[PDB]
Amino acid sequence: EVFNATRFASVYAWNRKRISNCVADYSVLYNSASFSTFKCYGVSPTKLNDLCFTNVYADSFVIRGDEVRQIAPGQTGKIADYNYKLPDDFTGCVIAWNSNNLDSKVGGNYNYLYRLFRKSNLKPFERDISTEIYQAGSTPCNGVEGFNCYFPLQSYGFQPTNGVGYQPYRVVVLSFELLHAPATVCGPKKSTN
Amino acid sequence: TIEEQAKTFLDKFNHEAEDLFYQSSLASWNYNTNITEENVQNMNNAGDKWSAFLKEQSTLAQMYPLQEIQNLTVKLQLQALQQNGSSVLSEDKSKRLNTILNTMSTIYSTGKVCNPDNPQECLLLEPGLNEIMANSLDYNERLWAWESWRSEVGKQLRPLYEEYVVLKNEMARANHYEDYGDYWRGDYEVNGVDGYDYSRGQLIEDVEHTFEEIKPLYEHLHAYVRAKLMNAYPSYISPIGCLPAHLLGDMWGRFWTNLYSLTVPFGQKPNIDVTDAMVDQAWDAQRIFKEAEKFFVSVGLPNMTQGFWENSMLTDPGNVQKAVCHPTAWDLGKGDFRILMCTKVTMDDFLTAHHEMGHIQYDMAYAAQPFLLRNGANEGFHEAVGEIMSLSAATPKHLKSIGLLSPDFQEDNETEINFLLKQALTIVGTLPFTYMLEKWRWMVFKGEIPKDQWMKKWWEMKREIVGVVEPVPHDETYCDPASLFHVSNDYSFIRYYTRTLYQFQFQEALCQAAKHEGPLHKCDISNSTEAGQKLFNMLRLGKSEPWTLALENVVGAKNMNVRPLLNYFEPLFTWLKDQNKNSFVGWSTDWSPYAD
Amino acid sequence: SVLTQPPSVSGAPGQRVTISCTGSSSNIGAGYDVHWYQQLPGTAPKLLIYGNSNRPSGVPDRFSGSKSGTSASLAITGLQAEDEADYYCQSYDSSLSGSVFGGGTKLTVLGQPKAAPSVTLFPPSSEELQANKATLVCLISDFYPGAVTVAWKADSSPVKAGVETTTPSKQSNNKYAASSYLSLTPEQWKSHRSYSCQVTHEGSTVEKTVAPT
Amino acid sequence: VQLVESGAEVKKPGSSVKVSCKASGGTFSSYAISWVRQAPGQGLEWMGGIIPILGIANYAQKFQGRVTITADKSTSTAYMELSSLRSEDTAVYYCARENGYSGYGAAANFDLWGRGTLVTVSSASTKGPSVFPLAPSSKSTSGGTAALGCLVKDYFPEPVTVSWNSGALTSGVHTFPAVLQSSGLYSLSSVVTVPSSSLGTQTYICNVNHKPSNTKVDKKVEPKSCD
Ligand SMILES: *[C@@H]1O[C@H](CO)[C@@H](O)[C@H](O)[C@H]1NC(C)=O
Ligand SMILES: *[C@@H]1O[C@H](CO)[C@@H](O)[C@H](O)[C@H]1NC(C)=O
Ligand SMILES: *[C@@H]1O[C@H](CO)[C@@H](O)[C@H](O)[C@H]1NC(C)=O
Ligand SMILES: *[C@@H]1O[C@H](CO)[C@@H](O)[C@H](O)[C@H]1NC(C)=O
Ligand SMILES: [Zn+2]
Repeated sequence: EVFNATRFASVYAWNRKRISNCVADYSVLYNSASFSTFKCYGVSPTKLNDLCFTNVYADSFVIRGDEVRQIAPGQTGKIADYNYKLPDDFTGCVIAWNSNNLDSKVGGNYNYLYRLFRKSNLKPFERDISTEIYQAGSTPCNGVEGFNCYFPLQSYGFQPTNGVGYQPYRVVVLSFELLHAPATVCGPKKSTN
Repeated sequence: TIEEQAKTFLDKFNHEAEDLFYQSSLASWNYNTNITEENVQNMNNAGDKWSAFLKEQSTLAQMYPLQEIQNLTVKLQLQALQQNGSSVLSEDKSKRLNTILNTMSTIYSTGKVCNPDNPQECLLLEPGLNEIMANSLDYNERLWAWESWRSEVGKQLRPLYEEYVVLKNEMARANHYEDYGDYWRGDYEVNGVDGYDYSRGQLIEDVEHTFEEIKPLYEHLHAYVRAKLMNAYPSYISPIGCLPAHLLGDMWGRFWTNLYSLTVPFGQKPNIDVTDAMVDQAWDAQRIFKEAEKFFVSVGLPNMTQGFWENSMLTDPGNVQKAVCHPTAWDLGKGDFRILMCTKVTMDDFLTAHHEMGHIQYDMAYAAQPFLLRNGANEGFHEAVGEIMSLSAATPKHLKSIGLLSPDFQEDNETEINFLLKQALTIVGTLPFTYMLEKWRWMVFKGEIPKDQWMKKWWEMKREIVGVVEPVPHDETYCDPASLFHVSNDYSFIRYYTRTLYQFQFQEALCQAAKHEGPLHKCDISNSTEAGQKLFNMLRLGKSEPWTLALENVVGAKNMNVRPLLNYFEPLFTWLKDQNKNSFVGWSTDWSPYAD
Repeated sequence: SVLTQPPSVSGAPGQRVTISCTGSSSNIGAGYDVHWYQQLPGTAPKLLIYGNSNRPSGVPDRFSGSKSGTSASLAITGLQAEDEADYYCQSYDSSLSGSVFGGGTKLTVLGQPKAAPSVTLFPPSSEELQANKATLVCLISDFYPGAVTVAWKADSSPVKAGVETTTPSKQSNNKYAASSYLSLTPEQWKSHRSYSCQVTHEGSTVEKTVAPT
Repeated sequence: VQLVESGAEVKKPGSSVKVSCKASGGTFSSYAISWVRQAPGQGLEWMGGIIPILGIANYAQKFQGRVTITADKSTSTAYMELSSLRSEDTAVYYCARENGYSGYGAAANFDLWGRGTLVTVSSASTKGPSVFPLAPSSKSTSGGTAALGCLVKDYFPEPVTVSWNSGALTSGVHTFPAVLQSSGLYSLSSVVTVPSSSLGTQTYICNVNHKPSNTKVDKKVEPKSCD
């Protein structure tokens, strides 16, 4: 239901899922032959099922086609520093694919939002839902669309008739946790013949 | 501070104009496809809201100062956003030029001049008057078609064109300029960089400097066609005066390719053609875009995205819906690129299939750039980089290696000169027309010539610059120069002199590193991946770098020169000097056919 | 739905009363903050504490909120005369794609003494009989508290049709009053001999009868 | 600031409801506005939240495409439209305000709420009410105090008030609430206590005011002669 649902969330308030008291198999997520890009840092993509971890943190949101290269540790920009920062010790595993026939429609689908302005930087793994008007000048505006005051939250431009580098890409990241706790969720031993 | 406050103001326009230009271009896409009564309401609603958003952001940007930021990428775009135009005047003068612009676009569209013998059988202008003037072999037919065309429409358009010049001079006077001619010269001006400044006093200096060497080439080909028109019309054309006004091929005298079939110097050798090779293959429009896409990837240019093949006009599905043909590009944004082509199995459709395709390749350069990094100070860069690949596809060497042209056709000393004179009717023939049309408008906007001397000064420069003669003298009540496509819709004309000098500087800079030390008319860019890297490096610049800094690393010159123009027609320059032994070169200003 | 709450909790006026909120590992245990609200029966709910770390303006400091892993807790000190409301859990759920509230707990011990009731039976008038209906009313007043079981009889069988009981409201002298209707028709109203409404209150059964003829 | 909403409103099972949300002052065109409902019997649900600046809708997956919420920037008001009503729509809606913040949680909180709109729907729609007088008998009065009043039947909708002598009687009045019926209707009562010496000199007249139906029935009360 995280992958296939009726609709998704935005980047300023994304879906947070915790996998506990479960068991899974990462072999069906590799032989799907339906994902566009697949990056998996910190661990090899084919030898992550044998090693066991404690918790799995999965976040799901939408992003454009030209910003899929920004989900990586060690760069600056507009989305990766104001919505979701990536730390240096990031052992996550990002999976992205194109589903332009469901999250977009004719006439202009503007249901998903994003944050453009921010006062300063933010700590990684932190959500920002502040809808306050970012003041640019030195005078207060008291919530008006006048001078030296602009709204940080802006709308998308998703259209299903676009090209390849600007389509709504369903991107998910699977991060692992390492603490003083036994193994909880982990791929077990494959049933051989 | 000012650095972080200006960043939030620029990107808000980058994320808002990308949606305003997307819906306005969407209203123009359905307007050209299925002509209804409701699609024109979407264009007027999105057209008025786009003009209202430009005049609202211009009044807000006037409060911000200018002389405190040292960055170059913000200063060049702040002058583009502070372009009020029609909003500098009051509410009475702002609507007055909108009505005369809609009146100018309606009368020039349905141009209907027809017979005095009967008021019923009448023909339209486009494509009505373009086909009869192209296929014509009589002298009395073209003389009547030129006199009647400026007979009925020349009376009504003059009192409206005399009013169109006062509103354009008053708009530039309130825009902190002298006249309307400085508004066109101010677009080519740069600011911020040192040692590469371009003022307006030097724009008239270099244009007059290059005209003193092209005119010797122009007066040599003017005597060549004068030596060819004497044998066809011995009682109408004399080799002493000038060429008539109705014998310029077309009506306006822009393209001189209509006289190519009647000025053949060697009729015993067959010319190259693609129509005879496309009937045995059933060459469709999908094969046109496929073989042209294979030519662009083999040189270093990237591919085209999948969004181009989804929404693109390929052919007209019968006669159920009406679709007008005009080749133009539409920058929708966010990786959306459309085209409008009504393909036919002809000879001229193959040249425009690769020309307009180069516009899309230039539109895909700034794909990762916002709305404020569009084309630079001149709009001639789109036509320059789009026609250099069409000339590389029209050579017999490219058609032979692709598997279409027959290898038995040799290149002797009789079929290679015909290819040089064919391209001179569209490129060299418009160079003297550009100096005459622009300098007449650059002096009428100031006001040193009265209203009773606009026509007399117009006919005086047409005998010394371009060298044409008139069969009937016209008084000041006629309006001749307001029948062009660019003057009727307030378009620019400096771009035509730049696209003619940049199309040959790019033809020599792409095969100079491809170990092609041969002639310039045999240059080709096939199988050269290193030449495509240095070319694509400056297509993604846009308005961040001036034009004088982009061509420094390409051709090695700060200003434009005609040295590639003098070297491309070097076999043509040796062919014009050995044939003119008995014909007089030049023209006379006191010659007239009505004085005999 | 995904958030459950106890139906009722007991406490004493002067000790510490704690409440517990349990959900899933995707709405409260994932990392989202919890918000507690107070639903007073008769006014709009307001904000009490957000994030379990800050204090809004206008709220006393006696409320304490904490998050112990996957469950949130609310602890109060001292029961005043305004805690007769309901406490809810609000937390952002990702499976529901929005905010979802909890069940709600009622905070009341016991405050209703007893008393002696007094009933009044009124037969329908003459103008009501031609309207093709019969409304047998049975008014009860001056009793405490407002928990009366109303039953009807016709001297031969109990009436289990058309019986209605209204909720009692507080009077001006700290008493309660209610009424019970019986929807009948005048065709059978004259055939039976008598009618009565029998009620009980802590065993006290008062019976009053009328006669149409 | 304060948010003021409309009062009680009733409709038909299958019609559309049109309520509003008014704002007193400012700080309405800068923060998100959501709608929180509450029904007696279950918990509190959340339909959706609307941003007034960009005009973007954000509903939940539990509610289908049957309710639309719009906003206005000229007068700073919000409207609610909901058609095809069902039998479980008898609840109250609230016009709430959201104030986001920063932190690891970052949950949507409701710091400012509205007044409330009681939107109930059922059968037995508005018709003409019928009031019946009530008179004491010789057996019902044993001392110097008699009980009498007026009974209101087949009235709709709420709220309906009952006045005694145009408000001239204050001591001894008691207004009984309504009750749901099997047909979806209500019934109330109003009795007074007067001494027996004033039954033959001063009269008691009940006046019912039903402002949604605009019916004012003025009936006479007389003691019975047979008992
Ligand atoms: C164009 O408009 C006409 C108007 O009747 C309509 O019938 C037709 O379907 C439209 N075509 C497209 C492709 O929308
Ligand atoms: C001015 O700022 C822009 C963007 O902030 C930057 O690209 C440019 O290099 C700056 N100018 C100078 C001279 O550093
Ligand atoms: C575009 O060209 C590149 C390079 O040859 C190739 O890898 C890619 O598959 C092509 N794409 C399409 C849609 O033809
Ligand atoms: C490049 O050379 C190869 C081999 O001769 C040829 O097949 C191909 O057509 C050439 N490319 C172009 C664009 O002509
Ligand atoms: Zn073009």
